[PDB]
Amino acid sequence: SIRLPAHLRLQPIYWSRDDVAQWLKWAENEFSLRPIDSNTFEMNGKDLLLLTKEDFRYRSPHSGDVLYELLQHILKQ
Amino acid sequence: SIRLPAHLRLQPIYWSRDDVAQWLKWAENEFSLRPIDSNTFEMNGKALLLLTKEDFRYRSPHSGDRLYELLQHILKQ
Amino acid sequence: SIRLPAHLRLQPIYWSRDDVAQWLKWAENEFSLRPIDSNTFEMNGKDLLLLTKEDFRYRSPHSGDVLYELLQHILKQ
Amino acid sequence: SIRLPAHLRLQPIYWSRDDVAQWLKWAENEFSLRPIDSNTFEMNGKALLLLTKEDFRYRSPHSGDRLYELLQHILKQ
Amino acid sequence: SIRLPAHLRLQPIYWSRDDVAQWLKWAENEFSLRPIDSNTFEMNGKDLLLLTKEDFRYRSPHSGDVLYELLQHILKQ
Amino acid sequence: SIRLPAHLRLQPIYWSRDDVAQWLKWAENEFSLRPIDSNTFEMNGKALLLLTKEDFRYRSPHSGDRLYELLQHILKQ
Repeated sequence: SIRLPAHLRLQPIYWSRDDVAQWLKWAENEFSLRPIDSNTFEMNGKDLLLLTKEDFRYRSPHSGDVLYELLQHILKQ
Repeated sequence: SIRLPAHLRLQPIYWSRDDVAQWLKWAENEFSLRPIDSNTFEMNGKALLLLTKEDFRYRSPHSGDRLYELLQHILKQ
Repeated sequence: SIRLPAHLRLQPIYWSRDDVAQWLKWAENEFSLRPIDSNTFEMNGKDLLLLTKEDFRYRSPHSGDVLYELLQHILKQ
Repeated sequence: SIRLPAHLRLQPIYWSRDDVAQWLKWAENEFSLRPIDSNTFEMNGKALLLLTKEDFRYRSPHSGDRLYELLQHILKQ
Repeated sequence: SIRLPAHLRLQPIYWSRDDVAQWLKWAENEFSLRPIDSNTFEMNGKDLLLLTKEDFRYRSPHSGDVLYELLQHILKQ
Repeated sequence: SIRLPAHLRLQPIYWSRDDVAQWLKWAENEFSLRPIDSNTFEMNGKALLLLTKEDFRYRSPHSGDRLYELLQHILKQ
């Protein structure tokens, strides 16, 4: 399963700068990722959807790709 | 007849970050893979399932493919 | 029919690197395949069993799938 | 009712690599298929019998499927 | 109880380096042992039959004795 | 006779690696044995039955002898 927090139930396109932060915070706990500096993902959803797997790795060499695939799944659903 | 260590013999989604690491050390010896940083995949099982062959290979150029393949086997079994 | 050479007469899980290489050279003769470079399967039976048909084709675009089907056949035995 | 050239009437298991290419040529003519390169089936009959429909289809997208069933007919016969 | 692959059912004394490598894989599987590295036993049956339980212990701290007791039963049987 | 957990109702020869581990815990509660590290017996029942009193004692100087005797009794039941 996946189960996303209440607030993030909406399509990624409408996510606010803060939503994206809650999504990172959530993701960290859910998949037991190493904490990343949220100061690296300052942006809403629209632009986030414009990042390549490579941009994610840049902002987080440890969980970047997991975060990318995660996002890809949330959409594909 | 590929058999996982008994303590890991359950769906990867229930695997903890510790199980993943142990999954790794075991795979190295079980399949004679070029050594890798015991903690190269700091994440739990659910996250592991999100990665792609490409993702595995980036984290481990020499053993990533095989690792991906073992996980795919474990699941498709 | 298809009977393996004497010392390969046991589960591929027990096959060593030298056994795999021996398996290829025997396959070539038994099935009249074009020589395969014994530098493409630098692995043992357990590793051998994680490879997909596509992975076999990757090593050998011409005989790859034959070998893969040979393995499944021997496996079903 | 069809009937193979006298030279190929023995069971596929006993077909040489040369017999396999000859079989493709016979089939290409007898069934009006598009050209079939011998270098697509460099193997003897033992190997041929291991190939699945997809495998034929992979070697010949246009004629693969039909080559497969033609082989099947010879076998059941 | 203890059923060896037909191929390794000859007198241990006759086992080759490869036979021993095979026996180690069979044993790990048959007895749910932790992975055993074959480089710790780069020898044939003639040398294997000379080692003491303490030598197995050394070459393999976690399953050396099981392998020793196993070898004994194979001889007595 | 005694109160063996459900999973250990069968003959030790059929015990799985997990059964062994559970057996050790059961034994330590029943005979107030000093907590032993499961990492000491990574093997299944068939392997357990191949161990001698010295082998048991080797893995557990403190409770080895008692575990061996206890198994002989369960075995004799």
